[PDB]
Amino acid sequence: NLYFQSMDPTQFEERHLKFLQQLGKGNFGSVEMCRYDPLQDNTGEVVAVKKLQHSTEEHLRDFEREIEILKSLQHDNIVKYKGVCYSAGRRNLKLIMEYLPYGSLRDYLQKHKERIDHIKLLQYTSQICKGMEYLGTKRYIHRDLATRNILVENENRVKIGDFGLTKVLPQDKEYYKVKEPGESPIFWYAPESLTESKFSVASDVWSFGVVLYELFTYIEKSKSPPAEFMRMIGNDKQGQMIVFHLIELLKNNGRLPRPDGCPDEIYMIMTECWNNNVNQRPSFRDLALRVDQIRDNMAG
Ligand SMILES: N#CCNC(=O)c1ccc(-c2ccnc(Nc3ccc(N4CCOCC4)cc3)n2)cc1
Repeated sequence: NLYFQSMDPTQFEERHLKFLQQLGKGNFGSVEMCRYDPLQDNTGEVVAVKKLQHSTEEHLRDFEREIEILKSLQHDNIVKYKGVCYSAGRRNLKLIMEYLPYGSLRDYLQKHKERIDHIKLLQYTSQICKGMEYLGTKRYIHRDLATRNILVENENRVKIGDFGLTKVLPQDKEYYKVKEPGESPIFWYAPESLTESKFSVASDVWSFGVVLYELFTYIEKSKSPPAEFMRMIGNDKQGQMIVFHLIELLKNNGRLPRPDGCPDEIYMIMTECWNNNVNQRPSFRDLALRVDQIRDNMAG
């Protein structure tokens, strides 16, 4: 009460934050490209600015937690927090982060295949694993690892780029039970997340396996996880029947197929991540080392 939490409301003043482009909309948020030009001279750093789509009270509280999460992270493969803009005369909140020019990895794989080969995919795989190792040191569970939430700085660097579903483990538990679910990315979820709403480092590893699948399908039309699972389940299914069949399929070892051209050894990594036995999934440290050894064992 007496003294409010430290914040720097003059770091990004709304009057100097200049719109450049709309970048995308999520479930609860919208992201713009802006230029922060305090010397009103048409210069300044380019930044990404996350805002809410629907500014209810509950969403604002969750957004504050997301901001605190991102601010606490400093790693080469995590999008860089810059600050907050308290716009509308300090009656609204916007999150300021660095701007990464090539957008989501999902889009980059579809739009920039000319500059992607397996070496690059393994580099991105490694970088994602290292960012996730770092999250684990903070006891953060991402809960939405997917190529749409990874951002591309350049052909040699990707970063985990969004944290809107991230949760902090309780002190005395190795899982977080989500007890207010909203929209769920079911085709990336581990079975125990689907059946018990339990999220953990190990369920992030499961989702990472799906990310690795996404990378090697090159975001090919008809090969995405939703399209492939729907083909396996039955394309005509609708509503909860989809979830029922997805759960039953996963529990009895149904899995996404090996992408065309994917090496057996990379598919093996995927299938080890997709273990119904939570404790048998590899760690992100195991995965980064294995991927970097594969890369390093190539000639050159
Ligand atoms: N709400 C919600 C879920 N999160 C986002 O939508 C989200 C989060 C972060 C960023 C972000 C952060 C830093 N840099 C960038 N760069 C970026 C560059 C290009 C594009 N696209 C280029 C192609 O057309 C569509 C936008 C998208 C983001 N994005 C974008 C969207």
